[PDB]
Amino acid sequence: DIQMTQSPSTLSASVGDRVTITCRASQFISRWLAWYQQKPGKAPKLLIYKASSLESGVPSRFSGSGSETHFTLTISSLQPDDVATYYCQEYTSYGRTFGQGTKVEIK
Amino acid sequence: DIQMTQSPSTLSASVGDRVTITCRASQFISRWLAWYQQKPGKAPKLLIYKASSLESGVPSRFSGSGSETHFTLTISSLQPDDVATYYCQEYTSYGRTFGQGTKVEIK
Amino acid sequence: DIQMTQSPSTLSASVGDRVTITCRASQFISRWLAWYQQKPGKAPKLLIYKASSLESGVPSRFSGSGSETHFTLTISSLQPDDVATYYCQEYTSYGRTFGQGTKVEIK
Amino acid sequence: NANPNVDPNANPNVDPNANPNVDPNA
Amino acid sequence: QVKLVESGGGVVQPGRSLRLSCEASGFIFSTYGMHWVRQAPGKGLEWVAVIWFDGSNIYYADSVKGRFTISRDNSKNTVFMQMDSLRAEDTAVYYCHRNFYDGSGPFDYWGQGTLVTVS
Amino acid sequence: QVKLVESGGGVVQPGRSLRLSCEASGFIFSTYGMHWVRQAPGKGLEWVAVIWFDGSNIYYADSVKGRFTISRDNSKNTVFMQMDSLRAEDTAVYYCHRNFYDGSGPFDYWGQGTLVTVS
Amino acid sequence: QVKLVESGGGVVQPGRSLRLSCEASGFIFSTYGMHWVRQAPGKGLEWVAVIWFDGSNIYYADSVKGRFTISRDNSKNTVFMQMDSLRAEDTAVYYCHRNFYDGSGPFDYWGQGTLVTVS
Repeated sequence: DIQMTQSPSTLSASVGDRVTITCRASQFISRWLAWYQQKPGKAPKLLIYKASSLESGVPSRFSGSGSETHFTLTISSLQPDDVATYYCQEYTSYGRTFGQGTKVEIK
Repeated sequence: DIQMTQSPSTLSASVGDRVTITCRASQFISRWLAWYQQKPGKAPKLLIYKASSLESGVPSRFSGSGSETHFTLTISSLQPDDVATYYCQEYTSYGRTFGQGTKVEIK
Repeated sequence: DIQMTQSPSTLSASVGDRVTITCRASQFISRWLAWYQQKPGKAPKLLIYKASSLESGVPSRFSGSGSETHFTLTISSLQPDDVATYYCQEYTSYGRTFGQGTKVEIK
Repeated sequence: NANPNVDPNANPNVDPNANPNVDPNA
Repeated sequence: QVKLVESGGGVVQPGRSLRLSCEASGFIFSTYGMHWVRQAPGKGLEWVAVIWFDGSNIYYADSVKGRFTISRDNSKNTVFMQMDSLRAEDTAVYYCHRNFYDGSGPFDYWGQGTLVTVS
Repeated sequence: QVKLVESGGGVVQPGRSLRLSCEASGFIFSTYGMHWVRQAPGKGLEWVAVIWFDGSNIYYADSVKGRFTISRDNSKNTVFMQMDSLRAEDTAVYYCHRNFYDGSGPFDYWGQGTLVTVS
Repeated sequence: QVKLVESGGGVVQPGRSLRLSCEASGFIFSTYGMHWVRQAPGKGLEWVAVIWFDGSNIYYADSVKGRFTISRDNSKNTVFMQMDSLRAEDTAVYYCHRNFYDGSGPFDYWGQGTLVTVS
C-alpha cells in the first residue's frame, strides 16, 4: 500500500515555457520512478527511465530529478506536442504503482 | 550459441532510394547489435554503435532501429558511396557474432 | 594519478607552416581530453574540448584527434596570433590534470 | 540496490560508468 | 518485432465473467513478467496485476483481489486474465504491458488495449 | 555575460594564511562543480582543487592537499578556498574555473586570477 | 593515431601451423580485449578469437576449437595467435580488431589484415 501523488493535477503554460511537475510517494521509491506520457486514446510512452535518466528517443527537452520520496519532471521549451497526461510509476517490486496523472495544457 | 541472420542478402536500388536491411537474433541480445560497412578489400567501418545510435562521423543516411531480437538498418537516400557489404554484429559478451552480410548494389 | 605529458615542449615554425603537439597520457582516458591556448597575460582559452570536437569560435587552423592514451593538437597555417603555450587537459573525473605546457613560437 | 525488473549484468565490452563533467544524457 | 496483442473484450452484464488474453509476438515470454494495466475512461492508469514468468510472482491491486485471477498458456505464449463476478466499476480499457530494464536501456511495450464494459 | 571573479589574494609571510574567494555572476552554482587552477609565474597550469556542487566530491592535488581547504557559501553563490601554511612554492596566480559539458556545447568559464605571493 | 598491424601470414601446407601477430600502437592494450576476425575470400566475416586484457576471458569460435591458441606478449604490447593443424577451409584474411565502447563513443580499431593461405 504505497500512495503516489502528483500535486499539480493541472498545469498550463505558453509555448516555449517551463513546466514543473512534482511527484511524491508515501514510501521510498529510491529513484525507481518512471515517468510516462499518455496522449489520450493511446497507450502511454515511457519518457524517463528512472530519476534523472532520460530514455533514448525522448526529446532532450525532458529532464528530471529526485530520490527517496520526492521527484520532479521538467518540461523545457513546452510544445503543443507535449499536451499529454504525465504519470509517475513506482517500480520497486513485482508490480507497478501509478500516480493520478497531471494534465499539461497550452496558454 | 547465437545465430545472427540478415535477411535481404542482396539489395538493389537506384540512387536516392530507401533501402533497409534486417537482422534477426536467435536469442535476446538487448539492443547490443552493431552495424558495419565493408567495402571490397578493406577492413569494415563501424556505422551504428548500438541499435538506434549512430557513430560520429557517419552520414545521417544511416539509421539503426529495433530491439531484443529484431533489428533494422535503414539507409535513406542511398548513394553510390554506399555500395558495400553490410554486416550486423552481436556484442553481448566476449566475442562477436557476425551475420551473413548483405550486399547493397546501385541501379 | 593520470600523468599527462606533452613531448615537444618547445616548437617554432614560420607563418603558414604546420606544427603539431603530442600529448601522451600514462593512463587510458577515453577521449576525455581538452586543449587550451594560453596567451600571455590571459586566462587559458579552450580550443578543443573532446579529442577533436572544437570550441565555438575556434579558427579552422586548429584541429586534433586521438584516442585512449595518444592525442595530438595540430595547427595548420600557423599565425603570429597563435603564439601561446598549449596545454592538454584530462577530464575523466573530479578534478583535472594539465600537461606541462608546450610553447609555439614563430620563425 | 536489487530490483526484480532490472538485470544486474554489465556488458563486458561497455564501461558501465559516466564522466561527472559531462551530462550523461548528452 | 515485439508486440503485445490484446483480445477478448466485449460487454459483460454485471455478475458475469470475462476471459481476456494478450498474445505475445516477437519474443518468448521466458524472462521477466507481464502486466495488466487498466484505465477507466476519464481516469488515470491503474495497475491491476502481474504474472511473472513461470508464475513465481503473482500480484494484484487491492481493488481486484479475490475477483481477478491471472495465468499463462505456456504452449501458445499467451497471457490470460480471468475476471469473475464483474461489477460496473470495472469498466475500462485493459492494456497489456511488458516493462523491464536491462543494461542497454529500458523496454516497455504497450499494446492497444481491450475494452471491457460491465453495464 | 557570465563571470568568475577572484579575490582575497595578497602577500603573505611564509607560514601564514590567505582566504581566497570567487564570486559567481551570471550563473548559479547549482549543478556541476568549481575548480581552482594555479599558475606559478613562468610555469604551466596546475590544478589545485575541486568542489562539487553541494559540497561533496572534494579532491585536491597532492601538492596542495592538506594545506588547502575548499568550501561553498550557499547564500552568496561564492566559492572559498582557505590556504594554510603557505610556502614559496605556492606563489602563483590562482584562477577560478567552471567547466562542464552538455547539450549544445562546452562551458569553460575562466576568471582573471588573484595573485598570491609568499615573501 | 591507433594502429593494429597484422603479420605472420603467408602460405602454409595443410596440417602445419602459423603464428600470426598484431602489433598494437597508439594505445597501450591497457583494458579492452583484442579479436581476430576471419574473412575467407568471397565470404563474410567470422569471429575467430578474443583475448582479454591480462589473458583471462579467452574465447574461440567453435570452428577453430582445439586448433587455435591465443596469447599476449605482455612486454611488447602485442597479441599472438598460434594456428595449429591448418586446413584448406581456413584460408582467410585475418584481421586484428579491438572493440569497446565507453561514454565518448565507440572505439572500433581495425587493422589491415594478413592473408593466410592453406592450400
